[PDB]
Amino acid sequence: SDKGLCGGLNSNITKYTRATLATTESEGKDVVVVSIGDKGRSQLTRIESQRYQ
Amino acid sequence: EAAAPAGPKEFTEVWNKKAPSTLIVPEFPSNYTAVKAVGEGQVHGDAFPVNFYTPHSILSQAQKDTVVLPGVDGYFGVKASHVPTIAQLKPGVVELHSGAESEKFFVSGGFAFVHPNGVTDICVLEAATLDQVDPAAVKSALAAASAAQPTDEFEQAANRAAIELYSALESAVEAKA
Amino acid sequence: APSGPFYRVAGMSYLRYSNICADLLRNVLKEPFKAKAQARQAIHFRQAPYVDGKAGASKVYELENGIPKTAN
Repeated sequence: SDKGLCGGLNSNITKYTRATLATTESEGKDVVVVSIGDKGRSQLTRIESQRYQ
Repeated sequence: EAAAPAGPKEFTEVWNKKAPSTLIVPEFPSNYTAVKAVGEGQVHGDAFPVNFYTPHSILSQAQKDTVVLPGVDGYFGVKASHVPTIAQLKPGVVELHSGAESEKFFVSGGFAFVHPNGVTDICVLEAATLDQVDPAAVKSALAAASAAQPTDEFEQAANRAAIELYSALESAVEAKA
Repeated sequence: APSGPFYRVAGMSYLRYSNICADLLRNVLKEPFKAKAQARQAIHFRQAPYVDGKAGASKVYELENGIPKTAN
């Protein structure tokens, strides 16, 4: 989302990101992390920032 | 050739070994549709399911008996047990017939799939019916589109798409029934 | 340099091409239905690259008439 009175919606898919970004991680996969919404760049940097573009 | 046995079912038991155990598995877009491609059936005779779609609309999802699609080779028609087909469409008129009644949507281009079970899946972006198109300002921009010919190949492609769209639109506002 | 249709050889993707043909259809709709098709035509977002992790440049889209016809 953009505004942040959602109630843990932007964080529940942030943990579901790395749950998906570690299952499909199997052979050293190049990953570009993209966030749509202003509440994604503030929470994906905390979890996975070096492969964030 | 298929060394990655993927799928929604196989993703479940692999995700239960890397994720924390507190989270249920993410859903997939396969779980929200029952109409498949190789699922045998889905014709029952003369009228077949036509899922004519749009990003902002679902224009028809009931069955028709023949669909006239405007392919890039030309207009073709789809009967019940048509051959499987991935057809890229020109700007043209999709004609839906279920019998004596016939609705004509003029579409902007966008693919139309005939799946092996006989379901037709027309997938266009802007699908206006011919009741809400004007025959006046189409040539007002088509004569404009037949004028601006630059050496810029990006705008040359968009002017080519400008020409063939209004050329087929005028040709399908002259000969109406 | 690309090998394909006329939009693809000219560098244009299919998404910008088919939206151009969607943009130009809406310009010749009837006015009881042309202005409501202008709602689904507007593009309002913004983007920013992230090369290092926290810093990046910016880009703002504030279009109300459709996808750009010229080169991006």
